[PDB]
Order: sequence, then structure tokens, then C-alpha cells
Amino acid sequence: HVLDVGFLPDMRAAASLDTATFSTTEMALALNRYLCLAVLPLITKCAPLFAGTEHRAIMVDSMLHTVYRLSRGRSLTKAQRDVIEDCLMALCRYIRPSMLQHLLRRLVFDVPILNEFAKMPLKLLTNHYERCWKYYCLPTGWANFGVTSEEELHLTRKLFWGIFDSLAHKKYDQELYRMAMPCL
Amino acid sequence: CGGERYLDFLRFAVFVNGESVEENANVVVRLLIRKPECFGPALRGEGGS
Amino acid sequence: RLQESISDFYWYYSGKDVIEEQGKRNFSKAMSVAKQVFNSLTEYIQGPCTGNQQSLAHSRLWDAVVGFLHVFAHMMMKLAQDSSQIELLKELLDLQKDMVVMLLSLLEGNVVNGMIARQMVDMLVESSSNVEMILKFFDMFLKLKDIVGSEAFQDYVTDPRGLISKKDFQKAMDSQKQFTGPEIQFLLSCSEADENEMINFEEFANRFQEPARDIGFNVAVLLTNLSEHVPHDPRLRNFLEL
Amino acid sequence: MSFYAALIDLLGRCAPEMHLIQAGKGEALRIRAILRSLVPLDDLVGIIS
Amino acid sequence: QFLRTDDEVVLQCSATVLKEQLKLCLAAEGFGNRLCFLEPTSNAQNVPPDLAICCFTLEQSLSVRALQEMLANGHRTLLYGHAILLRHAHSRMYLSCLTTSRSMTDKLAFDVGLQEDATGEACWWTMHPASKQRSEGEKVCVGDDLILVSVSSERYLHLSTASGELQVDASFMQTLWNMNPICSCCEEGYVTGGHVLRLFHGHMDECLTISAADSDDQRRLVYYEGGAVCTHARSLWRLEPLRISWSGSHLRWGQPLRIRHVTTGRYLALTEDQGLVVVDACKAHTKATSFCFRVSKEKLDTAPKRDVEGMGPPEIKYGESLCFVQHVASGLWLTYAAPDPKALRLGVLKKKAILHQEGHMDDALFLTRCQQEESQAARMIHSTAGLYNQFIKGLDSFSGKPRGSGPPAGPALPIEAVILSLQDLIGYFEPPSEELQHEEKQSKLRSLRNRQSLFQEEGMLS
Repeated sequence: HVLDVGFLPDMRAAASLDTATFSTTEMALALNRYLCLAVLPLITKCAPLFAGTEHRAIMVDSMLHTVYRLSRGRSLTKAQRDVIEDCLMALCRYIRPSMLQHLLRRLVFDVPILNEFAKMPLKLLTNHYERCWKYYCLPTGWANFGVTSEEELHLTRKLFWGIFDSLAHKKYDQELYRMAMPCL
Repeated sequence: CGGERYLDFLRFAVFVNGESVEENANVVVRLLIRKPECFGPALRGEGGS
Repeated sequence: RLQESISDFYWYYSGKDVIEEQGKRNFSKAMSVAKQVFNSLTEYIQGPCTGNQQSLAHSRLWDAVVGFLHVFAHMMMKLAQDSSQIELLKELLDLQKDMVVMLLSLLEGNVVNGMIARQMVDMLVESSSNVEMILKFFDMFLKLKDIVGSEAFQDYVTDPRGLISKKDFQKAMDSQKQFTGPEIQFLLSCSEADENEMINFEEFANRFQEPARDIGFNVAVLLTNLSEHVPHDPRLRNFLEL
Repeated sequence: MSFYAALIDLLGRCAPEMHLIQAGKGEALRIRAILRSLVPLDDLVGIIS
Repeated sequence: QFLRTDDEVVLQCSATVLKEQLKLCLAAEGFGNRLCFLEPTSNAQNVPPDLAICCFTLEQSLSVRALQEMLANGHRTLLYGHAILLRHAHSRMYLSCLTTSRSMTDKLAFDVGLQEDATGEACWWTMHPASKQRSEGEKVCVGDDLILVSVSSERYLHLSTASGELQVDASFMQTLWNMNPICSCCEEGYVTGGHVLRLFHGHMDECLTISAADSDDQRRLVYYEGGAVCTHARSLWRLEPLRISWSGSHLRWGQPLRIRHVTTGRYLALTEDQGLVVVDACKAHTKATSFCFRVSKEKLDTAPKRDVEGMGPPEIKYGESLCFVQHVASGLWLTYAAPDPKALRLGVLKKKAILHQEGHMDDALFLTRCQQEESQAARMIHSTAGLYNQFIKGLDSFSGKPRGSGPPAGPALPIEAVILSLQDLIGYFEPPSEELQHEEKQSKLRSLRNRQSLFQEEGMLS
């Protein structure tokens, strides 16, 4: 069913300033994804699940046409509850925050995405056989979270508490030797 | 258009009360299957449908 | 139609052993209705209108009364195992009283072989199993006053106060004969357990022996009328010796 | 298509039971059996197509 | 009058196809096909219809609340609005509704059959009346048509005049279903239609027979024989009166009927001059095949025409009747021809039964009823042989015909029914359990040992 449907979520991403009338579809299938919340099959990542996860992420990001914040919460729970079906597979879905969301220092919408990304490190304790560039980039996530949230972004309580997390099953002496990283 | 003008009544019999009752539904579906012409006979006709 | 609905009501609760209070409450009015109806049908022909009787014999009344008896035997057997429904039990006995009264006044001292005893015989033997059930009910459970003062019941009364246990009734009525262990365990089902120390068997016999007397007299009157006004049916003779 | 849509929406809201008693019943599963004998799958997914 | 319980009943209905009404009964063999099929019966005067598989019988007629109660763990009269349990008297399989499709209806098709469905989920069928002149609660009568609906599928027992030929199911809608009292409570030591027995000439050990199979004579050659075939399948022959309803009435002296051989399913007659030939069941037009009974071979005026509807008068006792028969057409009486040379006489003792012009005064056929499973056995012989011969003939259709990638053969290949029948016979002839008590084990191994032997008196191996 998700193989047959998944291009229709792709069409659901079409929202910049142009569609504005097929919103009955948007709230219709806002109401026909809670079944996917109810279920956790599909471990082995055979199908293109990077596509479905990117559809979910860009759809919660897409506020340019009808969202109607209740369905935003519904779709957001849809993104959040998917962590109890994957086997650390969707590298496109784990790097897309690195390309979209972790770059965002809690601007508007990336704070729920940070709360959603907080679940995978809870697996990573004594787990998460690492990837090279992902494990190279996530300390940069830690660093901008621990500098920008200090002094570039505001110092609000609920703002800092939105993603006030460690995200580190880190090494002891060092972790990586990528290209020379004197400063970004 | 007539049947669509109908059956929102019968939907509203059972809709908001979530997972509605069987004392109503059993007689509903029983009377309905007993008169298959109430279906779309394009679908549930007396023969090829 | 009424008794048909009542039998459908019975088969529902037949899976259960205890009955809900509102169900019993509805059963009360449903029985009172048929009581009024039986009194009416008596008052048509109590005072013998013979055309009424001959029309009744060719009616569908027979099916109704046999279904009545079929529900009655199972229901009273189930009902008698608990104090909280003996009201319903005695009301059913009152309905049975009015029904047998109708059956008597249908005759009004009829002829020997006027087809009335014959149709009665047919519905009786067709209703054999339930006839046996109710007959077993009465011939068993009348004896709660039979065994009062009996020496082989008082042999095992292990109570100076006289508020005796349950198992005195167990021991002193299977050791003693003219009883049966099904009746024993059913009676102590009917008895007030009170952690197996007291029965208050005087009240136990006082509540239970009264209405059975009246209905047993009336049904014995029916059976004697039916035997005398027609011999020569051994199925009847079986029901006589029973 | 609106008529048949309201029909199937009714029949979904006229579900024979929910997870309460489909565990602990067969009569509602009889209703489910009559339903599934009437309508198959492999066309609803066609309706998605 | 009305169908009391624990009775024998048959279905009947009507359906015009050719602008001519046609009485369609229903039946099912059991073994080899769990499905049922129809049975035209209108042509009794020119061909006998099969009248064993259609016959079912009653077990219990109750309320649906009583049904729901007995699912959760006497003699009566049938009522409307009652569930009813049927039993196939031959195969002992209870009749139910099933979960299979046929005729491309693409629906709740539910091809009706029967099985061992003593579990009461689906073998029960809810009774209704057929019209507003009747109603619920009315004591049901004889001859009235009815509407009947499943318990599990809650669909009308449907007669499908589908896109193909006529067919039966419970798929769409109503059909008027009658209940002919085919039979009823018979009486002790008497005969009715459908019975089967051994037809003993003499006093001690001698009876009717036929030629043993694996013989080029076609087994149209009726004979007499002593005390060997008196425990075999050949000497069993079925009767049936020329009526349809109340066929299980008692048949009296001089009562008309046909006689079927149980194994071959063939009938007896004199066609033109060929003696007592065993005719098949197509050329059996109730004159050559119609026979009666006779107390003696004396001339009686033959004015017994007195129609009966009920059980009727019983007279005929087994071992004391000493019956005779005249062919209704020719009048000639059964007797051994007594044709035999010294070789055939000293050799195989075998007479030639023939409808003699007067006969001999020792025919006097006293009787021994067989009241046993072996009737069921012999019907299984007939069904199984009729399946296997046409199966192997369909095999021989293409035996000397290596096909190409094209139309592979001619007729169809009977495969599924024979497989079902094969595993059924396997379960039939299977041994008893070693864990059982000695006595019942001995009785049951005796029974199957008998049945092993009974599958050689009509071959069943070669």
C-alpha cells in the first residue's frame, strides 16, 4: 500500500503559492495516516523509505498551504512514531536533517524535529554502529547547539529546553579524521 | 444523487459515536443484503456486475 | 404469542444460573398478564358453555400450555437454588394454579370420552419430560416437612442451640433414605449457608411447604378426574404411578 | 463515486465489531464473513490506483 | 398431514426452462463430491430417477435461541421460524452451506454441499413459510413449499438459473422449497421403498443372484445359486414404487414398482423375447420394467387399484411371505428354466431365472432382510466403479496421442472428485486403533475384513 501510494505524498509536497484548492486531499490523508501510527512492520528497508521519510519531513516543513495546526500535530506524531520501526537504515533520512534541520538553529519548525531526532541517540547508547560522515557531522550539530543557542540565538527557557539534549555515545580520545577542520 | 442524499442519515446513525452498535448494524446490513437492488446494481446486480 | 416470547426469554437466561433484577421485574408483570388471561378463560366456561369447550379442544391452546409447562419446569428448577428469586417462584406457582384451574373448569365434570381427556392425554404424553421434571420437583421437595422430627434426621443434629449446620442435612438424609443426593446438594444450595453453622430450618420449611400444597392438591385432583373419567391408557398409568 | 464512497464509509462505520469482541465473538465475525464474501479486496487497492 | 421430527424427507421444487414445467429434486452422493446437484423427477413413467441420494432425514427442530445455547457447549413437530438439522441417510453427512464460488457470480456465491459438520455453526438451516397465508408459529404441514435460509451464511437456498444451465447454490434470492414425505416411521418386520434384501428360493440356502463380474456376458444373465452369494453383494436388489412421494410407504401384494440392482444400478424387464434381461436405467419405461407381487401364481383379476397416501397397511413378513411375481405386461411368472446338461449341473450350480408362462410350484421366495452398512457399501461400489471406469476411459482418450503445444486431448479429466473419493476410501478401510479395548477392536477388524472381502465379489481391485 505504501509502495502504491507513496507518489501521492510526493504530490502532497506541491505547496509553494500555486495549489491552494486541493486541501481536501491534504486533510483527507491527514486523517488516513493514523493507521500508519498504529503499526510497526517493515524493518528491512527494502522499499524506498528514504522517500517516505523525506515526504513526511518536507510535509511538516510545508506550511505554505493548508496545514491547520491540529493536522500539523498529527503529521508530527507520524514523523515521531516512525522511530519504532526502522533499523538505522534511512541514511538519507538521517542526513536530511544534517542538510535541512540541524543547519536550522531552532528557527521555527526544527525544534520539533530536534525533539524527534533526540530518540535515535537513546538507541545509540551501546548501539548505533556509526557512519563515517554522519559521525563526523553530528559533533558539529552538538557544537552549534552549544554555541549558537548560548549566544547567537536567544536565551529563552523553553527555547533552550526544546532540544536541550546530549546526543553523544561519543568516543574517548577521538572519533574521526576527516578533511582538515580548523574552523568552519 | 438520491442514494448520496440518503445514507448520510444512516452514516449519522453510527458516525460520531465511535465504533457504533450491532443491534442497529445487524438489522441494517441484513435488510440491505436481503434487498441487493439497494446496492448499485452496476456493482451488486443480479448477474454480471 | 405471549408464551412463545416467554420461552425465548427463558432460553436467553438458561445459560445463566442467576437472573438480573430488572429481568425478574419484567417477568413479574408478564406473569400477572397471563394470570388475568387464565382467570378470564376460566370465567368464560366456568359455568359450562359447551360450544366454547368444543371450540377450545380444536384450538391451538394445547401447544401454548405445553410450552408453558416446558418453560415452567426448567425455570422453577433453576429458580429454587437461591432465596432472592423465590418470590418469582411462588408467582409462577400462582400462574400454574390458575392454569390447572382452567384445565379443571374446562371439564366441569365432563363425560367419560368427550375428546377432552383424550387431547389432555395427548398433550400430557407429548409433554412427558417436563411433566416428569415438575413431578420430580414436588415429590422430592415436599419432604422438607416430612423429615421434621424424624429420628434419623435428628440423629446427626450436632447443635445444642438447634441452629444446626448445613452438613447435618447432608449426613442425616443420605444415611436416611426417602431422599436423594441431588436433592440434598440442591437444598443446601437453597439453604442459608451463614458459614455452615445455622439453617433456621423452621422458617426454611415454613416458606416452602405452603404453595406446593395447593398446587399439588389441584394437580392431583386433575389426575384423579382424568383417571376416573377414562381408564385404558398405560401412558397415563405410568404418569399415575409417578 | 460519491455514492459508492458514502456506501463504503457507512459500511466502515457499520463495522461488525472492533477489537473488543472480534477477539471474543464469532457472530460479528459472521457479519464480517458476509461482508467479505460480498466485497473482495484487490479492487479497493485498484480504487487507490 | 405434517412432518414430525426424526422423519425421512426429500426436497422438491419446480423450474420451467423450455416453456414446460419440470419438477427438480435435489440430491448429493457424499463420497467423491461434497457438492450437491439437482434431480429431475418428472419422467417417472418412462425412466426411473435415482431415489436414494435425495433422501435426507430429521434430527432436531428448535428455536434459534436454543441453537445459540447448544452451540455454547425428543419427538416433536416441525414449526416455522425454526432451525433444522438434516442428515444424508446414505453418507451420514449433515447438510450445510460452504465457502466456494462457481458460475462466475463474483459474490457470496457459496456453493452448497454437505460434510461432517455436526458442529452446529452452518449445518443448521432456518425455516420460514412461503407466503402470507401462512405465518410464524404455525404448525407446518405436508406439501407446502417453503423458504429456507442458512444460519452461517444467512442467504436463501438459491436455485440459480445462471448464465450456464440450471444450478443450485445459496447465492442471490429465494426459491420455493417443498418437502414431500418420502417416507416416515415404518413398522417392524415389514418392507417399504428403498429397502434391499436377499431373495431366498427354497427353505434353507438358495437365493437370487447375477453373473459375477469380469465376465463378457455383461451380467444381464440372471441365475439362482446356493449358499455363497447369500453373503455377497450380487444378491442385494433395491425396490422403489412408481410414485415419487410416499415411496417409502409399505408396498402390498400386487403392488406396482420397479426393481433396481444395487451394484450395477440396472433394472429387470422383458424387452421383446430376450427373457429376464437386466435392463439399464434409460430403457426402463414402467411396462417392461413394471412388476408386482403375487401370493400364488393363480389368476387374480388384477383390480387392486386403490390409491393410498399414508403409511398404509403392513402385511409382508420376512421369511414367511414366500412371494411370487407376474410381469404386469406379459403376466409370466418367475421360475428357473431348469436348463442344465450333466457338465453344467455337476459343474457350477447355476440355473437361469426366467419369467415362465406358468412356472413351477416351488418358487416361493421367502425373505431375509439385510439391515446393515453393506447397503452403503454397495452404493459406494456403484459410485466408485462409475467414476473409475469413465476416468480411465478419459485417460484412454489420449493414451495413443502424444499432443503438441495445443489442444492436449478431448474430454475433461476427472481428477479432483476421484482424489477426494480416494482419501475417503482410505479413511473408510483404515484399521482400528491399537489403544482400543480388545472386543471393539475385534468387532471392527471383523467388519473391515468383511468389507475387504466385499470388494472382490464385484472385483473392486482388478
